[PDB]
Amino acid sequence: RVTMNEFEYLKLLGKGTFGKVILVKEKATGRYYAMKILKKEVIVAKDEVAHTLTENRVLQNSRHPFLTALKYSFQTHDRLCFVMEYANGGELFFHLSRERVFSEDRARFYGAEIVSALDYLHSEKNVVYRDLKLENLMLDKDGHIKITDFGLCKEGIKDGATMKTFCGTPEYLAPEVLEDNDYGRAVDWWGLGVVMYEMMCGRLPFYNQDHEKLFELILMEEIRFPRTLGPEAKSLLSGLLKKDPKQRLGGGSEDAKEIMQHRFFAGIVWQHVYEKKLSPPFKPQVTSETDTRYFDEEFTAQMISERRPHFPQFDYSAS
Amino acid sequence: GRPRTTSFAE
Ligand SMILES: Nc1ncnc2c1ncn2[C@@H]1O[C@H](COP(=O)(O)OP(=O)(O)NP(=O)(O)O)[C@@H](O)[C@H]1O
Ligand SMILES: [Mn+2]
Ligand SMILES: [Mn+2]
Repeated sequence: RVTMNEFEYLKLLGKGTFGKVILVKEKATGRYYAMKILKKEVIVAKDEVAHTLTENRVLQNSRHPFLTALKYSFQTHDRLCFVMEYANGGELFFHLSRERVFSEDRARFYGAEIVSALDYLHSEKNVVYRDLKLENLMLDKDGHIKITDFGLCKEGIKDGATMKTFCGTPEYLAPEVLEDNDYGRAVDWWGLGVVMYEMMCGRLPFYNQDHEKLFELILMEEIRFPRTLGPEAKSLLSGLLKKDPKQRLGGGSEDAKEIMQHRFFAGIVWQHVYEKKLSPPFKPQVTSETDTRYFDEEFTAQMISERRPHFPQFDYSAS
Repeated sequence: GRPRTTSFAE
């Protein structure tokens, strides 16, 4: 029911490895969205079909206040398109680069909302996000967390069901993934550990610009914290960043509940988090809907068979 | 500031 013509392509938002994300206005209804446009030519050649298909199903089969919702997804003869809920506030990576550090309160707020989303994916959808990072974490117009980018998800993951695939972002990879032995939904909690370390300390817990040496630290090096950091934060970060996933906070059968119960999250009402009752400690100051203030200026300035097969059951529309 | 990261799969 939806073609390329139906949208006004207004402003470039980003440009990943496999395609471009454009800010769009719907002609029929006037509301704004973010479109992920992917050339089939690339997808098939660069063996990305599987990820594309997992990302499509995951958006379709999820509805959470902190996951970007999919409106439509359609294909042309040559292109694949995900029409998504637009995140006005930009990436967390944007704001943290400018501010160096977030306060512990601000970190708790983002942390909780990411926990709420990841709990839902695990317990209710049997998904593991696998690719948690500052870039994949965006803010909506109010300043609530939106997790986008579902290309690296795994489906059909229940209890201690395990995976083998080496994927994610090198800086954020859990030790068990780097060891190349099986891993479960606990990799996400490692990932939460890393992003929350970044938020409260202003750096990755382990860093070298050489992937191999990077992985050396992730496997070997004992975690270290800034001397400013409070006891509750330090304990949570220690617990999330345990190298052995069976010792990790979140690593047991109780999954997300273990982290929710944690003293760092004391006084957080988890139902109120899901209902968005909590006051976002930062409000994006976007004037209009087309205000791309919080997206890196490098992007937001530019003008506009077997290689191109059909994608069975790709097209989707919501209620 | 740290550089932007790129996701991957084997
Ligand atoms: N729904 C959205 N709303 C606003 N901006 C978005 C949205 N989706 C994507 N972007 C921007 O576009 C960028 C690239 O999109 P993304 O879906 O993360 O692609 P990708 O190729 O899978 N990247 P990666 O897996 O991190 O190597 C993001 O970093 C955001 O800055
Ligand atoms: Mn991404
Ligand atoms: Mn991705």
